[PDB]
Amino acid sequence: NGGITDMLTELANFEKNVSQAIHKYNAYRKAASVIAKYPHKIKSGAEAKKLPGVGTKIAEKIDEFLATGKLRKLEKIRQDDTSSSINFLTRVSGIGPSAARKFVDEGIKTLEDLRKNEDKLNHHQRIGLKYFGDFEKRIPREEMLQMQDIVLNEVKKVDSEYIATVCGSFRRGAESSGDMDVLLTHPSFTSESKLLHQVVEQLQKVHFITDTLSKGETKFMGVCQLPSKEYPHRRIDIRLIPKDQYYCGVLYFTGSDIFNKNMRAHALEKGFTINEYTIRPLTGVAGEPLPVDSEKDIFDYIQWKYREPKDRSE
DNA sequence: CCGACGTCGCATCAGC
DNA sequence: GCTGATGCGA
DNA sequence: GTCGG
Ligand SMILES: Nc1nc2c(ncn2[C@H]2C[C@H](O)[C@@H](COP(=O)(O)NP(=O)(O)OP(=O)(O)O)O2)c(=O)[nH]1
Ligand SMILES: [Mg+2]
Ligand code: NA
Ligand code: NA
Ligand code: NA
Repeated sequence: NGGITDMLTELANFEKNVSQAIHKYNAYRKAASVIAKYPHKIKSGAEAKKLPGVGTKIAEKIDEFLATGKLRKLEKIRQDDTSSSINFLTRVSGIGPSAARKFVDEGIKTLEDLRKNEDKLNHHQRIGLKYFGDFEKRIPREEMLQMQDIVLNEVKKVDSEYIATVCGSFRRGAESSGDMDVLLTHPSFTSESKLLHQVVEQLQKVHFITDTLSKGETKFMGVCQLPSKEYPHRRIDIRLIPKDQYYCGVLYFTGSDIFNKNMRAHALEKGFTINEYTIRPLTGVAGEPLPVDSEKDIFDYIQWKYREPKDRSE
């Protein structure tokens, strides 16, 4: 069904990027995902329509695609200069639907036009521009291992009591990642209580961290690069998490996004709620955080077969 | 018919 | 100067 | 755009 899901993803992008209709963006994604998992070749819109997330308007477009191998709206929007320029610019990290509109309105449409107009870009955007190609390359696990080796080593160096845990697709054992996600704790930061700055500073000292998109007391977002053809520049996030909310942190930032969604809806059916900090019991009556001393406890609570990070794709 | 559609930390903007 | 709203990327 | 109160 690849043709149909490429069509739907491309509509979703225009809804988000150009139309600024986030809810139609999500509805097309929701339908692209349920169509992706469906083990038959779709022969009719009405057959699609059986699936949850596929309604009458997507059914119509499936039929037009089946009968013609395209949609008239999509062909038109691609041949539209304004729209397709707005869509493209949002590929720069730090340029969203709003900024891209503003650039395009004032004649700024390509990376070329962005490279000529630095004065009109915020700091995040300049970094996104500067690393445009690099931020779209993937990261083989062998480099993620090398990035990790470095991260754990410098972290332990600053203070032996830190615990650093690489999460995201890495922890799930993916053969390649889009980026590095790192979680951080320390005995002297819990909910009852420079810890991130010091780590970031050390990783800048040894030339691992090359730029900074944003930085606060608990969330850093930035760029790194392995030491030396020189490696691509890579996205890295580091979050400082309360030691006593550690396991909820690791679950959430281990993901995937789609597994967390799943686990959060199941947590509804069994009368609990889960964010990155806590699991709390719910008549909608979300009370106090529960004790947690393993990822498993969180599965124990909502009665779910514990799952290996390995198996948290869906 | 019409409201819901996750939540979060940080940077930047609007407005007093 | 400050607070609160919004943009952005998860 | 899809769903469901
Ligand atoms: N609430 C929320 N959480 C998210 C979202 N996206 C991701 N997460 C959570 C779930 C993720 O597990 C975690 C890391 O975010 P990523 O680095 O963008 N995704 P990953 O590491 O899994 O894949 P790769 O890096 O290979 O692209 O953050 C989101 O949109 N919303
Ligand atoms: Mg990641
Ligand atoms: Na349906
Ligand atoms: Na962007
Ligand atoms: Na990430």
